[PDB]
Amino acid sequence: LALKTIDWVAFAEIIPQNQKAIASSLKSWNETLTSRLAALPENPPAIDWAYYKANVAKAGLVDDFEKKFNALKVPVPEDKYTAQVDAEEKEDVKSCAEWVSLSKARIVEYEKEMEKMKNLIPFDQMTIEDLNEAFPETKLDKKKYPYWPHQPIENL
Amino acid sequence: PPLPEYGGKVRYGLIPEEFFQFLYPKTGVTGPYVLGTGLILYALSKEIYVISAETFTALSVLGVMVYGIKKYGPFVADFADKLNEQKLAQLEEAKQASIQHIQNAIDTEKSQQALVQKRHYLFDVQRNNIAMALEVTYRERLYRVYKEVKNRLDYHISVQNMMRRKEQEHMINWVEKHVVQSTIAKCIADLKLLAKKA
Amino acid sequence: QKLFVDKIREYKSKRQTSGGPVDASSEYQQELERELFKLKQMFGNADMNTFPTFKFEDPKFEVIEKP
Repeated sequence: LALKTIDWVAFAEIIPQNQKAIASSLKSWNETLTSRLAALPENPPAIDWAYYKANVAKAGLVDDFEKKFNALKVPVPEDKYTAQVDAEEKEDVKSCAEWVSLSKARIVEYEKEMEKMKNLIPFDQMTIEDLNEAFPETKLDKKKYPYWPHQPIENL
Repeated sequence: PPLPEYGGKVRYGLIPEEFFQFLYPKTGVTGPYVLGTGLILYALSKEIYVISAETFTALSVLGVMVYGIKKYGPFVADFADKLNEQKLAQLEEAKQASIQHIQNAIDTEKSQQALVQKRHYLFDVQRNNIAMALEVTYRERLYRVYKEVKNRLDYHISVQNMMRRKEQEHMINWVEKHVVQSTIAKCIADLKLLAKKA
Repeated sequence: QKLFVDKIREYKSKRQTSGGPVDASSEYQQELERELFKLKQMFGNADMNTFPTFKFEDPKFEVIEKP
C-alpha cells in the first residue's frame, strides 16, 4: 500500500481539453477510494472462539465452522491492469523526450539568433545592406515595385 | 565607418583656419587680413573688379544669404539632429523589441518543457486508483466473510437463548400453576407467628 | 412452608424430564414454529445450519490509456 502522493493543479495542467472529463472522473474516484479506505480497517477482528465454544450447545458444528474458516483461502485479486498503463507510460515518456529534444533544438537556435541581434554594429556605422540583413523586414520590394522609390508613395 | 564629429573650421564661411595658421609663423595673426586688404585694393584700383549693377545685386544676395544662415541655421541644424536622433531611437527600440520577443519565446519553450516534465502524474494517479481499488475489494471480501461466519454463529446463540427463554417462562408458570393443584399445621402456625409478631 | 414446598417439589418435578424435552408441555410448539420462523427469516433466508459458500466479484475497468 505504497501510494504516489499527487498534486491536483499539476494534474490539471497536463490534461488535453479532449479528456478533461476523464481527469475529473479520476479525481472523483481517487477521493472516493481514499474515503472508503479510511472508513474500514485493514484486517477483520477474528473473534475468539471462547464465546463460541462455551455457548453453542450444538453438536460440533462450531468446530467445523471454525475449521472451514481457519483453512479458508480468500482470493487476493491480482492487478491485470497496472502493467499496461506502465507500458503506456513508457510510450509517453518516449514521445515526451523526443518533443523535448525538438524544443532544445529550437532553444539553441533562438540563443544563436539572440546572440546575433545582441551583437549588432552600432546603428550610426551601419550600411543599408547591414540593416536589410539584420531586420530583413526592412528590404525594399524591388520585385513588385521595380521603379523608384520602390514602395507606395503614401508609405514615404 | 563612423563619421567624424567636426568639419574643417572655416572662417567667415569662406576661408579655412588652416590658412590663418599657415600664415601665422611668418606674418603673425594679421598676415591674412593684410593680404586680403591688399588683394581687394589691388583688384579695385586696377579695374579687375568693375563696380557695376552686379556689385549691388551681389551685395543684396550676400546680405540675404548671411541673414538667412544666421537666423535659420540653428533651426535647420536642430532639425537635422532631431531627425537623426529619432531614426536612431526608433531603430534601437526595434532592436530591443526583437530581443524581448525572442527572450519571451525561449522562456515559453522552457515552460513547455517544465509541463512535459510534469506529465507523469496522470499515470501515477491511475496506478494509485488501481492499487486502492484492489485493496478496497480485498478488505470488503474479508469483512464479508468474517461477518457472515459470525452471523451464523450468533444465530445459533440467539436461537439457543430464545428457546431457553420461552422454556424457562413456561417452566416457572407451570410450576406455580401446578403447586396450586396441591393443612391444620399451617392453621396453627399462622396464629403462632401472629403471637410471635409482638 | 407453602412456597418452599412449591419451589423444591416443583423443581424436582421439573428435573424429572429424562424423556421430556420441554417438561410435559403438550403445547407451546404452535407458537414456537412462528417464533423460529420469524427469528430465522429476519436473520436470513437460506439454510443457516450449514457453511456459506462464497461467490466473489471483481472490479470493473475501462479503456484509460490515451485515446
